[PDB]
Amino acid sequence: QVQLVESGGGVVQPGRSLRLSCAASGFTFSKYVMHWVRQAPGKGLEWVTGISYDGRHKYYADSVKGRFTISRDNSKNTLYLQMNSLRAEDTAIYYCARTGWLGPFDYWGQGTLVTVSSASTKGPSVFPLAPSGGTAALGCLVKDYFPEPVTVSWNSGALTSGVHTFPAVLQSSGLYSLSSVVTVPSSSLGTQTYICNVNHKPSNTKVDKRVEPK
Amino acid sequence: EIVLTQSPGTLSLSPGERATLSCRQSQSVGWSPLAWYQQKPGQAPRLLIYGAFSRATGIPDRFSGSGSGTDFTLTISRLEPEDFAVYYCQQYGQSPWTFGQGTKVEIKRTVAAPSVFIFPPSDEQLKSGTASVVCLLNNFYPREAKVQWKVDNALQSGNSQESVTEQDSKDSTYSLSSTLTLSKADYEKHKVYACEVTHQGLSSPVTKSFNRGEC
Amino acid sequence: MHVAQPAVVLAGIASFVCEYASPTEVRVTVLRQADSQVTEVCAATYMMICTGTSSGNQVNLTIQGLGLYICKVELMYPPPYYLGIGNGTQIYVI
Repeated sequence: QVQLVESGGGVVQPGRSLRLSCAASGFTFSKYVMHWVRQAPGKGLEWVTGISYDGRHKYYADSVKGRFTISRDNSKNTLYLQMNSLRAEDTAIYYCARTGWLGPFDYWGQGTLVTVSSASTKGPSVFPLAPSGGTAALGCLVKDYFPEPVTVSWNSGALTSGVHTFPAVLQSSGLYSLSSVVTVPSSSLGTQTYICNVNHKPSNTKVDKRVEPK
Repeated sequence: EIVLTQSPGTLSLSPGERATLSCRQSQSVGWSPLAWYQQKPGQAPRLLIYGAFSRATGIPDRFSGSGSGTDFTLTISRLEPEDFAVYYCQQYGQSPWTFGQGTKVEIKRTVAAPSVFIFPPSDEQLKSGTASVVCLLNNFYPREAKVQWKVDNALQSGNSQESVTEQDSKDSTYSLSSTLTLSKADYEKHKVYACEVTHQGLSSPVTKSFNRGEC
Repeated sequence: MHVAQPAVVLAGIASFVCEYASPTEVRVTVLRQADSQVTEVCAATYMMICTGTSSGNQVNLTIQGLGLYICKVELMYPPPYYLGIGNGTQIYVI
């Protein structure tokens, strides 16, 4: 049973440095080429760097050459990625991958997330999205928070049906925003109150915003 | 540097149907160090096929690969529900190791026009000096949609961001929000705010709008 | 890089030539493919059970003490790394 477990990801300020580790087990680590592969949010797979069996040969993508360094310790059976001169576009999930003896990447770790940001901790402000056919829509705008994530429920969890909580977007400010919406029978607006329950654990922000039809 | 190009960008199929995915590489290598990977949302990639046609360990029979030279194909003979995911090809014959841009295999369903709603900025928000205007396209299929903002019929550019849900696990639709961000001062210079939506399910593009200061 | 090896060889010793099209450090591996599994028979690095001699862009590989035997050649340095995997050699010991 092959296992690869990455660690070391987190929030890092631009220009600074971060070291990732990949702890391997279940195979003779020394007998395989190892790689780091990354995936930026919403994007595809990009090979970053690889290292030969013995650690003597290191190969790098142009996108990271001169900024990132790969190494391995064949006694600790660990792969390392030393990331320097970090940039916003280095924000990605970083996977450790083993090269099978016939060539393909035959085992992958679950990945560790690196977020490169100069932003500081901030809770969101929560604004109503207030409500033409038989269906009405309302929601909450969860604006200007860092880091991810925020959670959103409706009526403490009792309203789940027609709820859509969108993925967060990274704004040019460096803070995140998202919306959560729900569609309901337009008649239900006269008998039901709708409260969105927002939580941003990183800032101990808890907001229960009632959304009132206008 | 070997470049891989996949086609189509999205395949829309139902369980039990056949999936054919294409991958073209920019040069032949004299052999086929060509692999296919599956990636389910929130999960790491998983090797399916290597050497163009060889199945990785534990991979079911319904996955097969073919091709040679520059032209490779992944076939899923009869799709199972767990096969709706993104698929990447890769060449591993030389550094830099390179991937195709991926093919999404999504659940097909009948066309469904979005229900469109427009939301004015809250008064609470305007105290902060910023107006967020939100347009919601609810439960539509297929995923392609065009959202255009207009302000006093002035077509907007560069001041909006979109977010899209993943395919709904009950009804296989998508929903999308578009948020137009303006300063309070710009918002109050204008009266009519319009979200215009073009979609496969819409005979005529629908426009949803409000006049600032009405309710 | 394409790697050519004989499709069939008859043997307790069997020798076969493994040829590649290199575009200075080479790593040669012989893999035995049994069922859907792969074992390492032989490995060595040269810098221009088993006996390997390098004559140009080919290696003469002699196995002894005797399936599909896959010849694997890697250009390690200077970069790019190149991998070549032969179609495999069937050896008949009788």
